[PDB]
Amino acid sequence: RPFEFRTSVVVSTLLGLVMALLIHFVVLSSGAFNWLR
Amino acid sequence: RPFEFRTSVVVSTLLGLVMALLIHFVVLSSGAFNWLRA
Amino acid sequence: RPFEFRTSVVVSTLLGLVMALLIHFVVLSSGAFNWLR
Amino acid sequence: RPFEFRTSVVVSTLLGLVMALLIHFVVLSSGAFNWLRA
Amino acid sequence: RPFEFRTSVVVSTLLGLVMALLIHFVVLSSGAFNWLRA
Amino acid sequence: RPFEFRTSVVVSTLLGLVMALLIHFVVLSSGAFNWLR
Amino acid sequence: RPFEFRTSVVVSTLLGLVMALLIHFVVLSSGAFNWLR
Amino acid sequence: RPFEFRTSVVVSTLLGLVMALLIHFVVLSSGAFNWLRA
Amino acid sequence: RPFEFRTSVVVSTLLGLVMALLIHFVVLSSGAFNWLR
Amino acid sequence: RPFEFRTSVVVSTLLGLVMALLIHFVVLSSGAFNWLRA
Amino acid sequence: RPFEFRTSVVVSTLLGLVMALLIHFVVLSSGAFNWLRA
Amino acid sequence: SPWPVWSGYALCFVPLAAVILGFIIAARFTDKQATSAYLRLDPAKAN
Amino acid sequence: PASVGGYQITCATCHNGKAAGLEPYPIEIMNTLPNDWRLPLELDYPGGLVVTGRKDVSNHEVEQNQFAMYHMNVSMGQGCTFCHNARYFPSYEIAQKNHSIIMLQMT
Amino acid sequence: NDLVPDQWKPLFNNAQWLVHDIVVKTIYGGLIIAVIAHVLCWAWTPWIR
Amino acid sequence: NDLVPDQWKPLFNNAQWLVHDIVVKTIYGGLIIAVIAHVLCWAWTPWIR
Amino acid sequence: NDLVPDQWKPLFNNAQWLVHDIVVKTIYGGLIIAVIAHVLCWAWTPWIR
Amino acid sequence: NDLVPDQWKPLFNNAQWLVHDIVVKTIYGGLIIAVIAHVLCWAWTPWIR
Amino acid sequence: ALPLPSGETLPAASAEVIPFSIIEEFYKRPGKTLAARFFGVDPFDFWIGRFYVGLFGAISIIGIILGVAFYLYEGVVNEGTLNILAMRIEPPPVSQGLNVDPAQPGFFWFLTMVAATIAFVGWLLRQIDISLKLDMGMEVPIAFGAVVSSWITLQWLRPIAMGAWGHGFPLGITHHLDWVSNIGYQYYNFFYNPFHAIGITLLFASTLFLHMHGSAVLSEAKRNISDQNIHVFWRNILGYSIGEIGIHRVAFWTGAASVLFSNLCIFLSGTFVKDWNAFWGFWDKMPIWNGVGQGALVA
Amino acid sequence: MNWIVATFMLMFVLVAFLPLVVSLAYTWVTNP
Amino acid sequence: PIDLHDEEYRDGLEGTIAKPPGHVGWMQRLLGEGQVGPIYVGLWGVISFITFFASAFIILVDYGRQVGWNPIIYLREFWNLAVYPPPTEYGLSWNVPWDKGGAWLAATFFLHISVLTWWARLYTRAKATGVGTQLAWGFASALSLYFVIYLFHPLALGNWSAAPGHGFRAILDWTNYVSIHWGNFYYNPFHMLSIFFLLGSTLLLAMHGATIVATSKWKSEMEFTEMMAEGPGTQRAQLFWRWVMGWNANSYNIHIWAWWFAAFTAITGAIGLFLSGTLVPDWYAWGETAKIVAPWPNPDWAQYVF
Ligand code: BCL
Ligand code: BCL
Ligand code: BCL
Ligand code: BCL
Ligand code: BCL
Ligand code: BCL
Ligand code: BCL
Ligand code: BCL
Ligand code: BCL
Ligand code: HEM
Ligand SMILES: [Fe+3]
Repeated sequence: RPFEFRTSVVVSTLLGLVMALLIHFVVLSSGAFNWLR
Repeated sequence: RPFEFRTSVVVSTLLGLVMALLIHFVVLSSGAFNWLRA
Repeated sequence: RPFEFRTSVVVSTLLGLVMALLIHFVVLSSGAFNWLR
Repeated sequence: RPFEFRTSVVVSTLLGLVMALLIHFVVLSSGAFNWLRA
Repeated sequence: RPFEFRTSVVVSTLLGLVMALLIHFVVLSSGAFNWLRA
Repeated sequence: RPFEFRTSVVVSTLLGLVMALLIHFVVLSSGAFNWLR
Repeated sequence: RPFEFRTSVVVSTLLGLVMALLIHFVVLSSGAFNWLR
Repeated sequence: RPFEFRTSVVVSTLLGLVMALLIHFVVLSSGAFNWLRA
Repeated sequence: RPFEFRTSVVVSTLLGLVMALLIHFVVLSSGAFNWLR
Repeated sequence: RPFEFRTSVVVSTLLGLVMALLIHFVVLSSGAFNWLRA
Repeated sequence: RPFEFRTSVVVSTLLGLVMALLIHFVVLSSGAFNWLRA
Repeated sequence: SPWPVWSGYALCFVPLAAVILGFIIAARFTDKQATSAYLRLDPAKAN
Repeated sequence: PASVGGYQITCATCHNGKAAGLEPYPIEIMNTLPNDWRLPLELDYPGGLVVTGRKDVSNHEVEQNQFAMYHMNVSMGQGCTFCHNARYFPSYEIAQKNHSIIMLQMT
Repeated sequence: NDLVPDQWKPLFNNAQWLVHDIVVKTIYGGLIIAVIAHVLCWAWTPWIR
Repeated sequence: NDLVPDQWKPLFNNAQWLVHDIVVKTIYGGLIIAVIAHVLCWAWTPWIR
Repeated sequence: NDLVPDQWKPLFNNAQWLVHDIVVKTIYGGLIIAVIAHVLCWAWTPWIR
Repeated sequence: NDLVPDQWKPLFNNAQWLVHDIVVKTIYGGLIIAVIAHVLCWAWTPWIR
Repeated sequence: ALPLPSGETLPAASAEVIPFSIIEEFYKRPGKTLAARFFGVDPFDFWIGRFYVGLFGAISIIGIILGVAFYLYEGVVNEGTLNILAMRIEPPPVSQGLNVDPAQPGFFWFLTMVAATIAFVGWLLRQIDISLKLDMGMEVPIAFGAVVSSWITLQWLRPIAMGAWGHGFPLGITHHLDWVSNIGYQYYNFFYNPFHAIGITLLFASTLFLHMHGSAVLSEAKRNISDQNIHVFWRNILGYSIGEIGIHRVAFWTGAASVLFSNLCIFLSGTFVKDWNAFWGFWDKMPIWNGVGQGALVA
Repeated sequence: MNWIVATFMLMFVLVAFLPLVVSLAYTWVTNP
Repeated sequence: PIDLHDEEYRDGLEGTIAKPPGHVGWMQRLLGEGQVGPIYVGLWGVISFITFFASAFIILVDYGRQVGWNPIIYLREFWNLAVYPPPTEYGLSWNVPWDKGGAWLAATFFLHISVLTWWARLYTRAKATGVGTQLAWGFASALSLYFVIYLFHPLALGNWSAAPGHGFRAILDWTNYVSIHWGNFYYNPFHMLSIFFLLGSTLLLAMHGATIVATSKWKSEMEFTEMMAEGPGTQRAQLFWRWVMGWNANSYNIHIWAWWFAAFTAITGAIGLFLSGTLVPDWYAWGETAKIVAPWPNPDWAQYVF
């Protein structure tokens, strides 16, 4: 098969974690929600 | 066949992700949409 | 044959993508269309 | 024979592309044609 | 025989192209012909 | 023979071209002939 | 023989050409002859 | 023998040429002879 | 077994020591206790 | 045996000596005790 | 035995010498005793 | 405003974490390949 | 300010023991600069030599600024940090940069 | 390559055909969502003017 | 090269013919779309004047 | 070199003749378009004066 | 080394004797010319005074 | 199938598939370190895990732990910043001189700098011991000693020669760059320093040589070639092939020389020179051209 | 400036240059 | 299928010159080999030669014109002579006087052609010798940095003055001026990454050279043979680096490490240089807004005064 299961899981997990952290930090820094003072 | 399936898939995925990130950055940096506190 | 199909496909795709990106950026930076403010 | 068809094609194509790019840049940067807001 | 036809053709073509480009550049920079700019 | 025909031809051609270009550049830069404005 | 004809010819020709160029440039730059304006 | 004729000839000729050029340049820069427009 | 006793002991001891040092330093830095002048 | 006796002795001695040095230096520098010229 | 006598001798002597040097240096640097004009 | 800007976030802290993780992963896999079993000359015979 | 002192300007400040033939820009101080460079005394010095992030200037204006700054260095003997902090040149924190502004206006 | 059609037998494999079908359906759904998003954004704030 | 035409047999393979045909249709669709886009952009704001 | 003419047999191969014809046709079309573009540009605004 | 004198045989080859003679003659001529030039320049302008 | 070191699996020399355990056990040979020769015995002549611990390994580890503790204490306490990119660990003021007082600020900078020096020297000596146990040369110690001498020039020799001891660098992330910038602009045109230029040349040459060697070795790893293809390739381009043993010698020499010239220029700029633009005022006054020009072309 | 201490430190730096020179000399002396 | 004798001893164009190899002697004693050997010339390299020397001739003739054609002053001021680009006015125009930036444009064009033809030469000879083409892509990664410096950065800024002036002293001035213009590159994150990769490259080169030279008594420098089966020298090197820092590699991974260090250096430098002017006009202000700038209220400034 073209791709193996481990590669797909690794890429998906890394992308999800990176995007989640980036989005939380961008939203916190934007100062448009009144979150954490 | 001239090209393998893996090469096509990898190139397409990388190009799509990079283009999406670049377009989001360019659109949101212009400040012409009033998104997330102007 | 002088040239293989693969090399021609690769060169054409790269040239087209580079030209598209260059022309879009030149037009946007010219500031003569009222696009994205 | 003196030269292969491959080499002639490659050199001709590259020379044409380079000359087209250079001539376009020189003509448009001269500011003598009023193209994209003068 | 001292030289091959390939070497002569390559050297002549390169010399002609370089000389033409240099002459065009010098004539454009001199600004003595009223061409491509006031 | 100490030298071959190829080397002599190459050296003579290079020397002639270099001298001609240098002489034209010096004459143009001197500004004593009214050539090219 | 300590030296070949080829080496002697090469050294003499290079030295003569360099000396002629240097002398012409010095004479032209000194501005003591009224040559080339 | 300690040295070959070729090395002696080369060293002597180079030393003579450099000394002659240096002395001529120093005398020209000294401005003490009224030579070549003072 | 996936992990040895020695590796677990080493990791746990290092983590505990580093955490104790960090917590003491942070509490001293905060200046909220009136401790050690 | 998970660990050797000499390794345990050496590690314990190093940790104790380092801790004693650090604590004496911190207490001396804090200047909260009036020891060795305040 | 876990440790040899001569190894213990070397370690103890070196540690004692280092500690003595450190204590004299620190006491001198403190400048609290009027020793060597201090 | 106790927080950095988004551009600071990306340009500084994405490359730094990427470099750290990449270095650790590359070192781990290099060590794995190095310590594997493959052809070698016998040290007893080899001098 | 009174911190600099209370020194005044007199004949010897500019003449230095010569009746005439004064030499501003002597050859010994024109070491690294072009031999025909002079101070740009036709500008407004509160903002005359600003280049940082302007985006309407380029390396030529920076070169002119550097010529002026090295002249200011040579006229004293304290180096480029005498009036500046090298981490951020636009900063006004060393207190000899306002003195330099007053000196430039005087010149 | 039993499941591959006759036309695409020299190009595709029995395993790659299924993954290609998955990718094609994913791109179709993505295009539908992109068109809907673009229409909504145009209704919200035009960008050409 | 059984499916390849007689004229172009020395230059093409059987599997390369299909990929070439796909590229040709892609280029033709792109050219039509680009012509339309240029016409609308000219109707919106000329860049030569 | 069955299809190559008699004059150019020592210089050309059967596969290369077809690519040469394609290149020549492309060059002739490009030359025609370039001539047209130059004529329109001159009609718009002369560059020699 | 037939032409090389008896004293100079351990140092010189038969071929280097002639080149050495040429070099010696050239050096003698150069020294004579240098003496003449120095006398002429001194008669023109003394450089010690 | 026989697994190759590169990673190939080539079906079937005197080679054989040997686990790393046999090699690791064979080459131990304890009892040949530098401390054993001096004292007749090494107090720590064993391995803890994969590391070998010797007499100087203990000194290095003590220095490392103490230096890290002091660094964290100056930056978490006494500054109250809580982040590492805004810490600013300063030496004592220039007015204080060459003396150290625990009461005055800047004492923990002294402690950290001394601990770091001890750790660096201990690491160098440990490398010497490990090299001596394996019957190898002493090349890596020479390179690392060049680096350590570069450290000692910046933190010991220059402050002592200038005599005020405030002339050493703060140990702060993003903050030693402030010191570099201010020192470089104090002696304006630090580009015009000759040894700085030589060091930059050597650094760039080192990077280029590393890239060339990596490319050349990687271009022949997994191919059926005769081992002389690389030599023909390197003679056809640039007309010279250094060989197998010359490239590593050149790499080591260039790497050491760059740091040596850099520490030379920093020390010379500290004390014997004040301005690097005035250093070149001797050039145009030499009596071969001081009288040949007019106007702007004079001098 | 105390010129004795500065010259001493300069001598230490030039000493630090020495090991690479010794390595070069060793490589030249061997491989005849 | 490749005959090395043919690839090294052909005649004419598509062949080699300097066919009778030379010998230097001292390079054989110090470096282990001293054959000058023949050099290939194959129409990728004649173009490079001609274009590079055309550019050099233009620059040297402009140097001569700038000093009034005085050879003595030419030797006097050689190292502080330059051919600068056009001034900031008339940003990207080519209708410029020859002494006001006309020669710079022509020389730069010929230099671009020369470097591209050199890359083609490298690629073709790598293909013709049977080895891989890694060197071509490394050179591509350095040409990326070069083209950002000379072509792509002056474009998108609107002037030719954002490029170096073709001189020994002009590159240093360009570096200083670009640093002063856009704040401080000490606070440019991509400058930091490039410095990290550069210093790592130097460190790795020194380590590898010392390691191989130390174990050269067992023929550890024959990389091609060690990749087939390890020998005593490679085993000793692995054991040394395992006992020093706890992990090591083999004689194949270190080359990948070095290649990627150099490539990352070039790429990060190019990206940082491009990003410097177009998006962040001031790097210190950005660093202050990003909380990566240390507070500095009460300096001790006596260090920095004479
Ligand atoms: C600026 C005005 C609007 C806006 C306008 C638009 C518009 C208009 C569109 C989007 C689109 C998208 N927007 Mg937006 N968007 C806004 C604000 C946001 C915000 C935010 C926090 O504010 C977020 C998080 C998003 C997020 C997104 C994404 C959901 C989506 C693009 C996905 C993508 O990368 O496809 C590209 C991704 C890929 C090519 C990779 C796919 C990979 C798959 C998913 C997994 C494969 C795993 C497998 C193992 C891989 C195998 C190969 C490997 C090489 C081994 N938008 C604002 C408010 N947005 C687009 C959309 O709807 O797309 C459907 C779109 O057209
Ligand atoms: C506050 C409003 C903000 C915003 C804030 C956020 C934040 C904050 C986040 C998103 C996330 C996302 N946003 Mg939103 N978002 C906005 C506007 C948009 C817009 C838009 C056009 O306006 C779009 C299209 C999106 C789109 C998206 C998606 C790409 C994504 C959620 C789906 C997903 O991938 O789930 C797939 C996700 C998962 C499957 C996660 C599953 C995790 C499991 C359950 C474990 C959780 C952790 C837990 C502690 C584990 C404990 C046990 C141990 C494992 C043993 N956002 C606005 C501007 N959005 C989230 C995301 O995933 O980003 C990458 C996210 O973090
Ligand atoms: C506007 C008037 C300007 C000017 C602007 C330009 C510009 C701009 C260009 C030229 C070009 C040229 N100019 Mg003009 N030129 C001027 C004045 C002159 C004068 C003169 C007064 O003496 C002369 C002698 C020339 C001479 C020339 C030729 C060298 C050349 C056009 C013919 C040619 O080579 O066709 C041979 C050309 C071809 C065979 C090309 C064919 C290309 C095919 C059609 C594909 C094109 C690309 C396209 C995107 C492909 C799409 C599909 C994908 C492949 C899938 N110009 C004035 C100053 N000129 C053009 C050129 O080619 O320069 C190198 C060019 O770019
Ligand atoms: C405008 C008046 C200017 C001036 C402007 C120029 C310019 C501009 C040029 C010359 C050139 C030349 N000039 Mg004039 N020249 C001036 C005054 C002079 C004086 C003088 C003493 O006054 C002299 C002696 C010369 C002499 C010369 C010759 C050296 C040369 C023309 C002959 C030649 O080499 O043809 C040999 C040339 C050829 C055989 C060219 C053949 C090209 C083929 C046909 C292809 C053309 C391109 C085409 C698009 C290709 C299409 C197909 C694709 C390839 C697929 N000039 C004045 C100052 N001169 C030209 C030159 O250097 O040419 C090398 C040149 O470019
Ligand atoms: C300043 C006042 C005058 C002026 C005064 C003069 C005078 C006076 C003379 C010239 C001469 C020449 N001038 Mg002028 N000239 C002026 C302005 C110009 C302008 C211009 C743009 O304005 C141009 C283009 C020229 C051009 C020229 C040339 C036609 C010619 C020098 C040729 C040369 O290089 O020989 C040197 C060339 C070579 C050594 C190379 C020859 C190569 C051959 C032809 C081709 C084959 C090469 C072969 C294959 C190589 C084989 C070996 C390889 C290694 C493989 N002039 C002005 C108007 N000019 C000279 C002349 O008449 O020459 C006949 C001359 O004496
Ligand atoms: C105008 C008066 C100037 C001056 C201007 C010059 C210039 C200008 C030159 C000399 C040269 C020389 N000068 Mg004078 N010189 C002056 C004062 C002096 C004084 C003095 C004490 O005052 C002295 C001792 C000299 C001495 C000398 C000699 C070293 C030399 C001439 C002899 C020679 O080498 O012949 C041997 C020379 C040859 C054998 C030349 C043979 C050349 C062949 C025939 C080729 C000629 C070119 C031809 C175009 C080739 C065509 C075909 C192609 C090859 C295909 N000069 C004053 C200040 N002098 C010339 C020289 O060569 O210096 C190195 C020189 O160029
Ligand atoms: C004008 C008065 C100046 C001065 C100007 C010069 C200049 C100018 C020069 C000397 C040189 C010399 N000077 Mg005086 N000199 C002065 C005062 C002194 C005083 C003094 C105490 O006052 C002393 C001791 C000297 C001493 C000397 C000698 C070191 C030397 C001449 C001897 C020599 O080497 O001949 C041996 C010389 C030769 C063998 C040269 C032979 C060259 C051959 C003949 C070729 C000549 C060129 C010819 C064209 C070649 C043609 C053929 C082609 C090659 C095929 N000078 C004053 C201050 N002096 C000359 C010298 O050679 O310096 C190194 C020199 O150039
Ligand atoms: C003063 C009140 C401060 C504070 C100050 C501290 C300090 C200071 C420390 C802790 C530590 C801890 N804190 Mg508290 N802490 C506070 C508020 C909290 C809150 C909260 C939500 O409010 C929580 C959840 C915690 C939770 C915790 C735990 C994680 C931990 C203690 C248990 C543990 O792990 O033991 C596990 C540890 C052990 C089992 C160690 C056993 C060691 C043995 C007994 C040997 C000791 C050394 C020995 C004498 C040396 C000589 C040996 C020779 C052989 C003679 N703290 C407030 C803000 N906290 C301590 C800690 O250990 O953190 C890691 C610590 O140092
Ligand atoms: C002045 C009051 C200071 C302070 C000053 C110090 C100092 C100073 C030290 C300690 C040390 C310690 N402090 Mg207290 N300490 C304070 C407040 C506290 C508080 C608190 C809640 O307030 C706590 C919990 C502690 C707790 C502790 C322990 C971790 C430790 C003492 C027990 C120990 O290790 O026994 C186990 C100890 C041993 C088994 C040591 C045995 C040593 C043998 C006998 C050799 C002795 C040396 C002798 C010269 C050897 C000669 C050999 C020749 C061959 C003859 N301190 C205040 C702020 N504390 C000491 C320590 O050990 O730190 C690491 C230490 O040095
Ligand atoms: C030392 C060579 C030196 C440098 C370098 C330098 C730089 C510099 C810059 C980049 C600016 C302008 C930056 C901005 O955006 O404002 C600038 C401006 C001033 N400087 Fe300066 N400077 C150097 C040297 C010196 C010295 C020794 C002094 C004090 C005599 C000095 C002073 C000033 C002043 C005043 C200005 C303001 C210029 C203006 O506002 O027009 N500089 N310097
Ligand atoms: Fe290697």
